[PDB]
Amino acid sequence: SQIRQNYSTEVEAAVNRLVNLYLRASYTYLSLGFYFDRDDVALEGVCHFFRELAEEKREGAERLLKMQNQRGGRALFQDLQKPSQDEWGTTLDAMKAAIVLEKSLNQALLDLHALGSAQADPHLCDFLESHFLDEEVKLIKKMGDHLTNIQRLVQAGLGEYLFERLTL
Amino acid sequence: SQIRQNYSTEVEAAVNRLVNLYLRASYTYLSLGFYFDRDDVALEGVCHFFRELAEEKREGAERLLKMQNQRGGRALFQDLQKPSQDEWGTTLDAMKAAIVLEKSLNQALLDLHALGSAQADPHLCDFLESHFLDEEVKLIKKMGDHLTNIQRLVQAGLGEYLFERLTL
Amino acid sequence: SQIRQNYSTEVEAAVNRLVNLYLRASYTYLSLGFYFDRDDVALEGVCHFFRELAEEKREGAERLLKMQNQRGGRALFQDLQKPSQDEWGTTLDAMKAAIVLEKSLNQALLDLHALGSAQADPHLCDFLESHFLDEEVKLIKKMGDHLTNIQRLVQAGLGEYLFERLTL
Amino acid sequence: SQIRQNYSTEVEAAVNRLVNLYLRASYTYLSLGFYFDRDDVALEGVCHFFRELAEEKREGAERLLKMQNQRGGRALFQDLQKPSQDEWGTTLDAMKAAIVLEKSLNQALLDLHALGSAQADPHLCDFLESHFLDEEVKLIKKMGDHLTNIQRLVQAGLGEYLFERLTL
Amino acid sequence: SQIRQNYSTEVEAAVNRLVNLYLRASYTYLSLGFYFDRDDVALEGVCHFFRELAEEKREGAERLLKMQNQRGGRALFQDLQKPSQDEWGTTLDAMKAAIVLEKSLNQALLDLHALGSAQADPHLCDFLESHFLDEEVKLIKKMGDHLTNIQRLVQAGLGEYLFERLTL
Ligand SMILES: FC(F)O[C@@H](Cl)C(F)(F)F
Ligand SMILES: FC(F)O[C@@H](Cl)C(F)(F)F
Repeated sequence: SQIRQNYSTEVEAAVNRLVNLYLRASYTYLSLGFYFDRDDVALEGVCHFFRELAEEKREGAERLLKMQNQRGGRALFQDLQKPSQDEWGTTLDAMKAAIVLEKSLNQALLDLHALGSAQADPHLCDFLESHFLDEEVKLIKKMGDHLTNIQRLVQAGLGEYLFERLTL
Repeated sequence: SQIRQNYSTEVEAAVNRLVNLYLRASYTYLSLGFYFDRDDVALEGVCHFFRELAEEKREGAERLLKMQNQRGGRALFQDLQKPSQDEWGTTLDAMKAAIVLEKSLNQALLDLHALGSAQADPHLCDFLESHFLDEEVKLIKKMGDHLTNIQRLVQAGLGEYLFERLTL
Repeated sequence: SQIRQNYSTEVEAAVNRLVNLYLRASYTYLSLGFYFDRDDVALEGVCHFFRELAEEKREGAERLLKMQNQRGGRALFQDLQKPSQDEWGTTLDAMKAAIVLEKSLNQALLDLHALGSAQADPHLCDFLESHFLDEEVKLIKKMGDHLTNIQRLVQAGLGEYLFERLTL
Repeated sequence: SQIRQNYSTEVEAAVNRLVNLYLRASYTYLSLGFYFDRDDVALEGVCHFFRELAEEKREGAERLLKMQNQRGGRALFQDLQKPSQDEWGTTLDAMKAAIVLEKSLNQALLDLHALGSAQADPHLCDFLESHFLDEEVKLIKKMGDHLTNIQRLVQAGLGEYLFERLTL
Repeated sequence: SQIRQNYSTEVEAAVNRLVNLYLRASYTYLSLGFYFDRDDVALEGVCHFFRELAEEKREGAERLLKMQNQRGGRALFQDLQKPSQDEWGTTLDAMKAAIVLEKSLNQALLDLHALGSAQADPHLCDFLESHFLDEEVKLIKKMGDHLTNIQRLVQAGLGEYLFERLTL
């Protein structure tokens, strides 16, 4: 590429992976959201929480794709694997699954930053710090807070309703 | 009738039945609503939910009557039977009764649409699709959602209060 | 499902397929859009055209998922295959690919409608007619119009720039 | 200096160089802009593009000078060499020259960041990341996009007019 | 001091103590607030209640310091001891600790007023009555009210969530 400068093939490849990870995460949150919209689950606030996260992850992928092009790298898309479950259990089960997923994304970001540091790619490092690293930390904190409140509330049926009504 | 075109006597008759069904449903919801206004039941949100549905069903009947005249059919009214119960039990009992009633109306709509299809009456089919079929599906979904939440909440007294307060 | 009425397993399954088709189409348009954002392609209007279509297809999938739940069917997600190309050639090549894709979606909608008709499922038929069938026809017409204008313009470089500048 | 803390003489010196580089770049863009204002060149949009870049580079130098003082370093100004050409040829020639110049500035920024990293000077690293690194990447991307469009348009006279009219 | 009139060394010294008491109380409420911000405690309303009290106590200290100077006394600051606990247990445990702390401050105010009365220092007495005595009484009443409601609510997990959601 005529514009490419200080952008390693290793980072370019890792950015394409991370795009796949973010799209997979978006797809997982789509499945989570619609599960809580089932007539036999029916927790609207939980559905909305996860549908909003699907949008956020999709937007993350799009930001990574924009940055890939800005640096002169080439987007390469792969098959998106379906989410790990078809049914997600209770709000607690779902929130546990979500925090596992976010920590997996956070670790991928951290690995990419480490790669960027090893390749002396300060633009990549700043890009990650500006748009992803703090967003992941804040989100993981919020999920941790939710998990604690859900757990405190488990008369499990009543607790799950009250959390959806009064927190989400 | 000078305006009547492609409107079978079978459909005309079935439209008069459906009007009776919708009026009966309106009357049932009137009884449900006022039961929840009793001083010894006293669930205002439940009362309002059912009184609003009484209005909606009445409006459905009126739309069917307007369409009957637009097509050149003749309204024929019959006795309206009283609702199936005088007392409706808990919110859960009442919501179960309501979903049974809505499914009965939905089936009558579907039968009428099938009749219209067999009689090649596209105006009837569109009329049903525009004003009734989707409205029934959405309402039945909402009642299903409510039933699930009520069931999750059954410390039955506390649950019933919380549902009325925080959902209805 | 407590709400399920007149909703065949065949339609439920076909709705899940169609969701996969719409998500695949969204992913294809994401790849198309970002290809035209490459520094060595650099056609902003083409990029925006396809990114908007990615959003529209995603929204279609979401509407199908909402309807699935409203009817008491169960969402089942599958792997999403990657788009058919990594690089999309010229605006003309891309628009040809897009119209092929839209016709494939349109045919899937038509097949689903035929299935609904055979299963006497008027709610499905109306749902498709209200939110998808006319939208597909209008979009395919617009792409046809674009294809004709692109073709007329092929001094191919100059033509492609002018189309992006003055139409897109 | 009474305020100086963790600010190496190597960085201070490199900041003075970079100021000279940014001022030289501002001067180059001044020459580019006024060349396109010649009555025998007469491409107003190209002139404006380069005059705006002259302002941006001057502002970059001023930000570096402000930071130098904030850290307790001492500005040292050197002769500013005249631009590499007196006449800049076509829009394409000029845009090629501009991207070469921007890549040279970007490399100087990257070298300075590497120096800051080796000297453990996190304030310098953040300063560069906040105000320069992303700005260079975005600008180089935009020039790459322009180069591609100019090249596609080369009936060279007609192409150059159309680019100036419809992009710049 | 040129302005000092009717201001005993005993009162001046006791005012410096009280400043230390108010600052210690501010520090205690800072620790309480951030404990309830822990991901494994996660009671936002409780955190906010205590952070607001930290601000109020700090402001009390500042008012005492302003009055000290107005009277011609001399501020003398001492080490601020860390709060009595690192972890504060439940909302109930924390509210009990808070009311103990407020009663300790109230007693210090009362002692200071008694000192002022014995020293015939009416300005001090009015100062205390205007800005502190009623504020302490109102706050202690509110905490008592909260303690009663928390106690009534102890299904301890559910109670603690509901108090935070619906009172704080
Ligand atoms: F197909 C993609 F563009 O969107 C993905 Cl994330 C999907 F999950 F919504 F399917
Ligand atoms: F003389 C400088 F202040 O401005 C430089 Cl940058 C010039 F290029 F405009 F001359």
